[PDB]
Amino acid sequence: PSLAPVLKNAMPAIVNVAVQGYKFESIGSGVIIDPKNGIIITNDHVIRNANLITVTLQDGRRLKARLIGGDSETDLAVLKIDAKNLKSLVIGDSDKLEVGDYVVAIGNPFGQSATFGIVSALNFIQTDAAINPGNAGGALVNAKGELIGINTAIVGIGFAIPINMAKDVAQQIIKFGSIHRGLMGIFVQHLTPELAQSMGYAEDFQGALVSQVNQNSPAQLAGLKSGDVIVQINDTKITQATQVKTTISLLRAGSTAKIKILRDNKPLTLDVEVTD
Amino acid sequence: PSLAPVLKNAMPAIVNVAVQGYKFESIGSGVIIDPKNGIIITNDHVIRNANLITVTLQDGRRLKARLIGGDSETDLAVLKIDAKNLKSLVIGDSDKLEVGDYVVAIGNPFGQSATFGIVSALNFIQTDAAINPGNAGGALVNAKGELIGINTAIVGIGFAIPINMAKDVAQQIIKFGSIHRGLMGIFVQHLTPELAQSMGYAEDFQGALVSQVNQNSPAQLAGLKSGDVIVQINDTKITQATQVKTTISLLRAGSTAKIKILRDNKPLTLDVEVTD
Amino acid sequence: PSLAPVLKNAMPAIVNVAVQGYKFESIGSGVIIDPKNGIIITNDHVIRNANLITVTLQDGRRLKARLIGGDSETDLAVLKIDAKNLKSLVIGDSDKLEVGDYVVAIGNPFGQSATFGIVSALNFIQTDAAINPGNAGGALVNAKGELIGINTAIVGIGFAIPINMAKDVAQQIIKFGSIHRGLMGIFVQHLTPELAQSMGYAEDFQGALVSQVNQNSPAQLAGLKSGDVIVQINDTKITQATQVKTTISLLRAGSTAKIKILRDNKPLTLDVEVTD
Repeated sequence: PSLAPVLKNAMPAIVNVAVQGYKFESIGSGVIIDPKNGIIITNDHVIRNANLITVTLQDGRRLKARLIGGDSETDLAVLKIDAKNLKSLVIGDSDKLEVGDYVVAIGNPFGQSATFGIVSALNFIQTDAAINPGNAGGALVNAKGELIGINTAIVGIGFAIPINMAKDVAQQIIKFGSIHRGLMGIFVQHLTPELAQSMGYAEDFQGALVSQVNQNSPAQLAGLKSGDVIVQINDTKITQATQVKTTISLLRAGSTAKIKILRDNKPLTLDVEVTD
Repeated sequence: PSLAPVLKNAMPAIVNVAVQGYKFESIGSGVIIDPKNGIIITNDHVIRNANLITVTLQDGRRLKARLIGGDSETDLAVLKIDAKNLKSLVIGDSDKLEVGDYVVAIGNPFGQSATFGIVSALNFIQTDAAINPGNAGGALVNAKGELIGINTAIVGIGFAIPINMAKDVAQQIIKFGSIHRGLMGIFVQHLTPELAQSMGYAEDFQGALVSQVNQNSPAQLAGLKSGDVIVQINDTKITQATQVKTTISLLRAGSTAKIKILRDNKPLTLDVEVTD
Repeated sequence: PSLAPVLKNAMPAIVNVAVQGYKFESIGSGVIIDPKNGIIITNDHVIRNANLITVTLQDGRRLKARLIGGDSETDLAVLKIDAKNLKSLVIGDSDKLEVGDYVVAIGNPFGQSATFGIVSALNFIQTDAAINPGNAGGALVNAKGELIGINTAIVGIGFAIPINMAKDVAQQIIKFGSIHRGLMGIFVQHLTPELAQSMGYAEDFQGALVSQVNQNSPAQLAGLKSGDVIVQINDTKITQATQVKTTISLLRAGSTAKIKILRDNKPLTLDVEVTD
């Protein structure tokens, strides 16, 4: 057997990414996620100080890109392409992923490049498939050609970000133009006036909107649902998203934190367990 | 396909090993061999100058260990655990091993870590599976999850000790509290007074007991069986096990060596061919 | 499964190659191509400044070798052995090769050594199978044990020369005692007097014989067939094979080049597109 059949299918979605800033020359790969919107994902540090981000496809179509946004902590960034006809790959679930699963790291450093290995450990994915500068921000796929992760930069040891997590950050960037991680597996956003009155609240109302609560995280289990609004963490008032990361990070691990929330006009309070 | 099914089964037997001496901090992995006795094997240099050897299991049970003994030349050491409920892995035969066989190097450097490759050459096993400090003394297993070797430290090139050989040294350590390799594939031991009269000899009788003769080695083929007793190698008398390695090492390769033995009360003499 | 069955079959054809010159000591591997003629191939730089090239087989038969010739650009060289009984391997087609295909790099650095990986990219073959000094000039084989390439020296990244190309250069060396690469995928040779009158031409006739035109190359598509004879490239006369590489290299990429040829007594002219 071989992987050629299934890599043939993965290939088209993998792009090359050249960056020029200040003169600067950066090169990495990227994966097309939504061809009907022209959306691709690559590493965050590749497009750092980016002045000219140029994407080259498989068919050689050189195109210019628009950084919708990027995330530091996962080293991920999202770009938009204003083009059509694009093809993507079949994408899988990183939840089904187990150590021992075979794995291939693809990229496009020039004008392909695939390395084989397995998953070594399992919030990134460790692998003995050889990742490179040329193929960071590229596609890590399973033995079925399903996209299970995005390559990053760091030995004999590679790391990728599980595509579930990857897609979660891209969406926040797509829907909000940004991404802000608060406490214990939740994502928060600035509760703008227009967002406030989109949720039945007053224009003058302030807080940190919870844009997503990851399942079985301490906050989900502390009872915090998405669409809630934090106004106070302990004896400190909250009025923007960045304050959550700030307030939380200034409290020792495993501490009881009383956080006032506001779910559908009713104020609550949630006792929560701080995680490092 | 994948290896997850079979690595799931291997995992429980793999331990983490933390060592403190003189302040010193050493970390490696190890494999549980006999759960009904609490016996684990790891690398010898990990527990060097060991003052505190602490073992952490899969279920997180941190336990203290007792160095039964260790071997330098194979870089192997044996530890005892005074605990119950333990599970081991399925263990194979290193004789069935051939170059080309797939292979996975597992360890437990933190709190898993598995790398894939094949057997490169075949008295250790060379492999392109990536071994590390974190995963030396850990389990090398075949494509069937059978334990075929123990990882060691040294590139793109790893080495393991064939589990047959590994089990042979552990047993000597278990049965005798030590291990001494004499000439051409044989293992010798101090013929203590209590051992002498356990074999029908006199209390006052002296020699180097042969505790094991490996099959098809020059000494087996020179006719030397286990349970024999060397009293003289050439014109030099023998009275303890260490003298065999000493006497033999001082003779050029492929030399004729006349060794008086004593098998069941009858003295013999064996013409033997020195191997480097 | 495993690869042992199929590596067993490959092994015999793989040789060790030790070189002594000026004191010099070089070591690499090589593959037996034609056992009925005693022909082996290895890397070119291994037998550089070679004064004593000694080959050792699998059965340990140490034999002396005769450098028929070698090629720099592909880093390949051909040696002859004046011996019998030899066995070779099953050899494949590098055209069927695709990225994702599994792959094993074998050699004989001592007295075997095989590493596993896939084809990474595709005029050499890139692979994440680990090549070494010890195993350069050795056999890269597919998952079927078919010889698909010859290992070379250069990271996490190996390179081999597709066996089709490899066999093409060896034959030129075998048939002509040399190899000279002209323009855009063609091979040229000195049109010696004896060769001239072997092709119906006069003894006094001069030019650069085309000893092979690779399919779908610019020159094939420019209409140039093997067995033709170049006498002029542009306004410059041609009288030996080395002049083609010389003339061509002194013209910018993608230029129109008018080359007088002489196919079966009739002069032509061929408009050709220069490739870098």
